[PDB]
Amino acid sequence: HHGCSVDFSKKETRCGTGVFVYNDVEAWRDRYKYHPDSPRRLAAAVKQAWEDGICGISSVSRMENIMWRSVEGELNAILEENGVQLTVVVGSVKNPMWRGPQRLPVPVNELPHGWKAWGKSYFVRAAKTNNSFVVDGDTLKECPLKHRAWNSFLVEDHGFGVFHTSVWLKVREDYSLECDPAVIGTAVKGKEAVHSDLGYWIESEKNDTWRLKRAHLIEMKTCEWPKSHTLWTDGIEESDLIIPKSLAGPLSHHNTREGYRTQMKGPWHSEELEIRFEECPGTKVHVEETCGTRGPSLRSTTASGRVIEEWCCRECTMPPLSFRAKDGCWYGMEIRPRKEPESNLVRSMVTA
Amino acid sequence: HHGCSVDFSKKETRCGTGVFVYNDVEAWRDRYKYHPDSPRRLAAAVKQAWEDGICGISSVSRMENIMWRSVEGELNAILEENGVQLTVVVGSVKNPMWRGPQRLPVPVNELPHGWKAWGKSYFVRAAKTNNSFVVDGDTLKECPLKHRAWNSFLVEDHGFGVFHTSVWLKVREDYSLECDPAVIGTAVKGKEAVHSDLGYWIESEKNDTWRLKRAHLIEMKTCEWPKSHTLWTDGIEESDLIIPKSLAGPLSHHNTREGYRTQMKGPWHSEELEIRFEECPGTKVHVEETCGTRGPSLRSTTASGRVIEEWCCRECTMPPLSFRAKDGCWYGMEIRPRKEPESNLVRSMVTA
Amino acid sequence: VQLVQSGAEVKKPGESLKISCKGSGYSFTSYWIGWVRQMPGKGLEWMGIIYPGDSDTRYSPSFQGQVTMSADRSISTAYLQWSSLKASDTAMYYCARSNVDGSTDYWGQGTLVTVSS
Amino acid sequence: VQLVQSGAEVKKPGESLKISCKGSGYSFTSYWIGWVRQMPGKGLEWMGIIYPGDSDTRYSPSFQGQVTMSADRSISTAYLQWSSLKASDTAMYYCARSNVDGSTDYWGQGTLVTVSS
Amino acid sequence: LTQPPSVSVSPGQTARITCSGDALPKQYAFWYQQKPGQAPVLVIYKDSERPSGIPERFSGSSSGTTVTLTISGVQAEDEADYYCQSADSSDTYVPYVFGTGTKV
Amino acid sequence: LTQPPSVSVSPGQTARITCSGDALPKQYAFWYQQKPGQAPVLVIYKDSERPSGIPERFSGSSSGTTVTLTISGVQAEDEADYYCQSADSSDTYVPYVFGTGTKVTVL
Repeated sequence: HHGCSVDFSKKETRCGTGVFVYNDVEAWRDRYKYHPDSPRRLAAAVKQAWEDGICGISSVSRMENIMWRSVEGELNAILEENGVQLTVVVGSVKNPMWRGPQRLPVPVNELPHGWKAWGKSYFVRAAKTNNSFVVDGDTLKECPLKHRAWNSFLVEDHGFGVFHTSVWLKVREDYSLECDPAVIGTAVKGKEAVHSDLGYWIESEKNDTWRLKRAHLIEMKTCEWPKSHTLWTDGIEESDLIIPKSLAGPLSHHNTREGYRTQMKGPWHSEELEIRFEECPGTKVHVEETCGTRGPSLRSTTASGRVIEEWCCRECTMPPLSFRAKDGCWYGMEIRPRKEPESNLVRSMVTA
Repeated sequence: HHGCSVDFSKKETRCGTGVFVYNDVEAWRDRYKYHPDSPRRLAAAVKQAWEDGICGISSVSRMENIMWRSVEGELNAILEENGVQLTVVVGSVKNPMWRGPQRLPVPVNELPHGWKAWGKSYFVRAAKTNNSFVVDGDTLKECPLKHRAWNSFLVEDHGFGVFHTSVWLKVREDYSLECDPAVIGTAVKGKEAVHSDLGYWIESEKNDTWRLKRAHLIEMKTCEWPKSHTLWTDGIEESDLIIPKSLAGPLSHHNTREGYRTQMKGPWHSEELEIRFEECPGTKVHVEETCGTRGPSLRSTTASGRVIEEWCCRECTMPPLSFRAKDGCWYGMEIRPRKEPESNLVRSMVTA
Repeated sequence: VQLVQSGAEVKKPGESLKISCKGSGYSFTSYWIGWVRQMPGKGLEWMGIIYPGDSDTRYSPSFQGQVTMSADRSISTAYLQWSSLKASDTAMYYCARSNVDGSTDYWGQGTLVTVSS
Repeated sequence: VQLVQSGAEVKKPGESLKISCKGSGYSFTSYWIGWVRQMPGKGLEWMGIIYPGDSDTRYSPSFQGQVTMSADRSISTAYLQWSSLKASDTAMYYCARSNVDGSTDYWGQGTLVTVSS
Repeated sequence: LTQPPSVSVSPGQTARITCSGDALPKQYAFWYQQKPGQAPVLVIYKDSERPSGIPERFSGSSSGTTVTLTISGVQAEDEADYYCQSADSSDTYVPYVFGTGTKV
Repeated sequence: LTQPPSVSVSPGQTARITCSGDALPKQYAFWYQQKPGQAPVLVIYKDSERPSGIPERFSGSSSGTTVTLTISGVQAEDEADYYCQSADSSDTYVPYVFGTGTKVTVL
C-alpha cells in the first residue's frame, strides 16, 4: 500500500509504503453501496424468521439501516413470485440503538424463483400485504424489542477496502455481541492515537499521561468494541471509561480523563455528538466542596433560552467536559449549577 | 494530516485525512543532522559522567550509534578547549544490544568555553588523549558492561521519513527501561495489523485467530515495548510470545503462533533477520512423536555447505517457523533434524 | 450546621412584624433559604426561597406582595416581614436550608405566630 | 523397549564371528544403533553407529575395515561381523540406542568375546 | 401532588404510601416524616436513597408517574405524617411543591 | 576429554568430578554411571538435567570449557565408574567421544 502525506504544523511532505487509517466519520456520505448475500437468500431467511416468531429487525448501525432501505423495494418484488404474504417496512433509527435477543437464520435452501445479482434494472413494484416485517422505526407497539433480530450480518472477507464502492454482506451463522471488525481502524503514532470505525472517531493525546482529547460520534451503537482492535487493554477499571462500555466504547486507557468517571447518563439521545474539553459559550466553572454530586447531564440553556452562567464541581479537572449536540451544549455528569435550582434545567433522560 | 494513497494497476486515487504509519525499516540510513541537546551541554554531561565512574556508552539502537559518530569529531573540539583530557571513541555495534546499569547525568553548569549550534563549518581536529570515553564497540576489556550508560536520550522533535531533517535529542532526568515512544507506530485495519518502529516491522493477520505473519528486524534491541503502543495486552502469557519480551517484543496476542512458544535461543546474533513461516529451500518437515524436544536453533546447512534434508517436530503447525539471515535458513526451536545427529549442525550460542 | 429562629409572638391585627432565622456553621451565602408554613392541624406549604449574597427571591404565586423576604449577609440572618397581620396568619413558620438539587437539609425549630383580638 | 544381544562366544584366532542385537518394543527404523567396546579393566570406547532403514554407517577411525556393521530392517536385528579374530579382540561389546540429540538411552546386557588358543 | 389521606396497619406489617404527579418522570422526589410536635425530617431523597441516621427499614421506589414509600418492619415509633416533595420548572417562582399528607 | 583418575571421599560430604574439553562450549555433555558387573546407566543428560528414576543428589553444571558432576551426599552405594560423553562435528565418522573414567570410593 502506497501513498504520500503532508503535515501542516511541522511543514513536511513524505511518500512511501505503510498502513493508513482514514477519517470517514466527518463528511460521511454515500461512499458505499451495500448489498446482502443474494436477492433470493435474504428473502428465504426473512421468510423463515417470520415463521419462527421473529417480528422485525433492530439495526446495529446507520450503515445497516441505509442498506435495508435500498434493498427493500427489490426484496418485496421477490416474496410475491413465491406467493409469500409478507412486506418489509423500513423506518428511521433513534439513538441509542438498543440490542435485540434474536438473530436471523441461515436458510437451508434459497427460494425457488426470482433472479440473482442485486440491482435488477426494472421490476414491477409489489403491492402491500397484511403482514409487516418492520426494520427499525417507531413501531415498538406492533412488535416489541424482545422479538427483534440484531447483529445478524457480517462483512465478507474481501467485501471491504480502500478503493471499494460496493460492500458485500452476509448472514452470519454464529451468535455474537461484538462490533464488526472489518470496518475498524486503530492507529497510534508518537503522541497521538485514534480508535475509529464508520461511525466513531475518538482521539487521544499524551500530556503527562494518556487521556481522551476529543470524540465525534454520529451514532450510538450498543455492540462491544473488540479487544484485538484496542490499545492498552490491561489494568482497566470499567468505571473509569468516559464513553461507557455498553455504548461500544473501547476498553482502553486512552478512554480516560483524570477526575471523571463513566458518563452513563450523558445525552445519548442526540443524532450526533461531539465530546470536547472546554467551557461552553457564556458559562464558567469553579472547583469547590460546596457543590453537589453526580447526576444526569444538564443543558446550559433553559427550555426558554436563558443561559446559566456559573457552574461548579467537586473534584474535577479543568477544562471541563462538554457535549455539543445540535440543540446545544451540555455539561458532564460531575458539573452542576452553582445557584440555579436543578429543577429549572433540561436534563438527560437516558441511561446506558 | 492530509495524505493520499494510490493504486497503480487501476489509475485510481482515494484520499482524505487520518493517521498514517510508514515502513521505515526496508530503507533507512538517510542524512539526518542530529542535535543532542547542546555542544557545551553534552560536553558537561560526558565530562561529569567520567568523574562519577561511568566509562562509556552501550548503544540502544542503530540510530544512537549513528548519532554518536556524527557528533564525535565536534565533541572533541569542544573539550580540548575547556582543558579537559578526554576523548570519545565510537565503534561498531553487535547484536544483541545488551543493557547497561547506568545513565548519563543531567549537568549543572554547561561548560563556559565553546560554541552553540551543532554543526560548525570548520574547526580544528583535537589531539588524542590518554583517557578514552568509549561508545559501543569491541571494547569490553577497556571497561565492562557494568560501568556503561544505556538509554539516556529522548527524542524531542524529528523530521524522519525525509532526508536532511533535524532530529533533536535530550538527556533524560529519570531512569527507564522502555523504548522511546516518539518513533513507534502501530495500526490495525480490518484483518491486518502492524507493530513498528525505526528498526522493527512486525505483521499480523487473522486466519481463525490472530497470529504472527512475518517480521523484519534490522536490529536486536533489549528495551521494553511500551503498552500504550500495543494492541490486545490482556490475558497474555509471556511464554507464548514468539519474539521475547527481553528483545523489545510487544506483549500482544498479535505476537503468537499456535504450536510455538518463546524463542529465547534463536539466532539473535545476526545483523538482520526475517521471520517467515515457510519451509526452507530443499528441506521437508514432518510432525511425529519420535522427534526430540526444543533446543537451540539450528542452521539448515552444515559448516561445509551440505543441506540437511529431513526434519521433524512434535506438536507444531505447518508451515514451520524459519529465520532468514545472510548465513542462511535457521529453523525454530521446536524443529529438530530427523536423521542427522545434532552435533554435526551449527547451533546458536546466544540467549535472551 | 444550625439554624436558630426567634421566639413566639402574640400580635393584634394591623401592625408589622419581623421574624428572623440566624444560621451558623456553614457558608451562609452558598445556599438558598426556604420559608415553609404549617397552619394548625394542616400540611406544609412553600412560601418561596431567598439566596443571600445577592438577595434573589422567588416567591410562591399565592404569597407575593402579601409578605416580604429579605437577607442580611453580614450577620448571617434572613428575615420575613408583614405589614398588616390578619386573622388567617396564625401558623407555624419554618426556615430551612435548601440545596441546588432540591433537598431540604436542616430545619429551624420553628416560630409560632398567633394573631388574635 | 529393550535390546537383546546374543550369548557369549569363545573362539580361536583366524575364525569369523557375528553377534546380534534384536530390538523390540519401539520403532527400530527411527533411531541409530551404537556399538561400544570395553576391554577388561578399561574404559569405554565408541565403535561407530548404524542407522537402520537408510543403512548408513559412521565408523570410528580405529575400527574401519577391522569390523563390519550391518543391519536387518525386517527382523529388527543389528549385526557386527569380524573376518579374522585377533587375540586383542577379547572385550565386552554393548549395543545401544542413540537419540539424535546424542543421548544413549537403552543398553543391551552385553556380549563376552574371548579369544584364545 | 396527590396522596392518600390516611392509612392504617398493624405492628410487623408493611405499609405503602403513594405519591402521584405528572412531572415526576423528569423530576426528583423527596419524602419527609413529621412526628407531632417537631419539625419535618428527611427520610428518602432522589426517589431511592436514604440519609445516614435512618433505620434500614425505610425505602422508596419510582414507577412511571408514581413514587411509593414502603415501611417494611413497622414498629410503634412510626406514627407520623409523611409528605411528598417534587418540583415543576419555572423562571420567577419557587419550583417546589409539597404533597397533601398521610397520617399513618 | 580428560577426567581425574580417582576420587576418594567419606560418606556424607560432596564429590566433584570434572571433565575438560575444547569443544564443550558448543556441544552437549552427558554423564554415565557403571557399577561393577552391569551396563552403563545415564545419570545426567545435556550437562544440567536428570532423567526419571535417579536420586536428587545427582546434579551437574558447566563453566566455559569445563563441566563437572556433583553428588551432594555420598552414600555407600554411590561408588562406581563415571564417564563423560561429548561430541565433535564430522561428516563421515562417528561424532561421539567417551572420557577416561573416574573411580569413586566411599570410605
